[PDB]
Amino acid sequence: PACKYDFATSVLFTEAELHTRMRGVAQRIADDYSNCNLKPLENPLVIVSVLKGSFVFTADMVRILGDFGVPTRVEFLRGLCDIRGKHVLVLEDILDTALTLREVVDSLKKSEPASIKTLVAIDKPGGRKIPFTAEYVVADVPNVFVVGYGLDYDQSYREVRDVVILKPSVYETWGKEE
Amino acid sequence: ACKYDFATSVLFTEAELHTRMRGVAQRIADDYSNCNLKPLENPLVIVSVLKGSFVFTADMVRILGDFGVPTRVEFLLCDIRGKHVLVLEDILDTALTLREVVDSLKKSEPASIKTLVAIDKPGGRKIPFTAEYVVADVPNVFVVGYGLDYDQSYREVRDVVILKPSVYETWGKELER
Ligand SMILES: Nc1nc2c(ncn2C[C@@H](COCP(=O)(O)O)OC[C@@H](O)P(=O)(O)O)c(=O)[nH]1
Ligand SMILES: Nc1nc2c(ncn2C[C@@H](COCP(=O)(O)O)OC[C@@H](O)P(=O)(O)O)c(=O)[nH]1
Repeated sequence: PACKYDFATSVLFTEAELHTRMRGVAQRIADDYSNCNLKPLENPLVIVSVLKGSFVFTADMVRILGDFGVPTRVEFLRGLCDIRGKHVLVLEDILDTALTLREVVDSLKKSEPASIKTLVAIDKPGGRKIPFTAEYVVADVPNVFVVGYGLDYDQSYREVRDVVILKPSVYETWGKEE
Repeated sequence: ACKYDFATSVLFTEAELHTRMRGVAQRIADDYSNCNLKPLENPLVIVSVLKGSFVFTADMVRILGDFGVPTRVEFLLCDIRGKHVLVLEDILDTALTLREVVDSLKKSEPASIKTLVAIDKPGGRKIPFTAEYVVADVPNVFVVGYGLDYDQSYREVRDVVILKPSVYETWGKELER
């Protein structure tokens, strides 16, 4: 068969596949935090959106979370104010070397929250520079460079609804920054 | 009878918004047809203003993609000189925010500037300002949902709703002793 995008070698996860998984994740999150007594305004779940591309994943997840009765409050680190004593769920579009999430988590602990967990959309477990495990993972991809669903190559292809493998010909031809 | 114990009524549903956003996307595609927009090289620079516009931005760029409009996003810049700029904002009221942003972006000499808002409140203007693209209009009422908040809450509400007056009153919890 052939690929749908002329800039991609293959499609790893469609928008439908992602959303389907995100409901399963949201179900578990709804169960885990059911004993935290989460309420809008009073005690909402503080969603920390790390990296610029995570705005697509964050926008979809919080609405799916809202369907499962989980009140949220967003902060963007693309912050560390008024999180003390509250629950913090760090959201990130992708995870491999785990260097980004590690520093953020260790930085949020300084403000001393009620709890802190991480939720990623795409996890590349074979890319770790340090040991790290996200409490919630939507999907796993091998060590290949992907774009779409917020993930970019030089600020492009974020708006792609599917997580696809970027063609090698694309990011070598665009190697013109010189 | 809307399914919201914290809202009195639903002004626009998620389905209604998306339907309108496709219609806007069709016009945006037609208008920027002579701009030669391509990924990487010359994409349409989306400038998302306000914190709660991330929901509207996330959906719109994907809908813009469906209609063949390549985009890159910046959140509120440099590297916009000579490039077409579309400024997105979740809501438009007094138009004090967009007026400042648009005028500030003009200093960087872009190819063109237009504005796209999801919810326009024409009767809330403190200064005159007209957006090129408007998804929906609402009268002078305070709304939440689709990125719009009340004290950082209710952004995750899929629909644009009017909060029940009991919400602010119960949230009158002034236990600051
Ligand atoms: N598109 C894409 N990006 C990747 C991929 N692998 C790593 N990255 C970079 C990532 C680093 O974060 C992970 P980590 O190493 O910190 O764990 O940062 C994203 C920034 O480009 P953004 O646009 O600001 O979000 C990948 O396969 N695809
Ligand atoms: N929820 C809600 N907010 C409104 C409404 N009218 C104005 N605002 C504030 C807006 C100001 O922008 C318009 P303007 O006066 O600049 O034209 O800014 C929003 C940031 O507070 P956010 O939470 O980061 O999105 C409304 O009906 N509902």
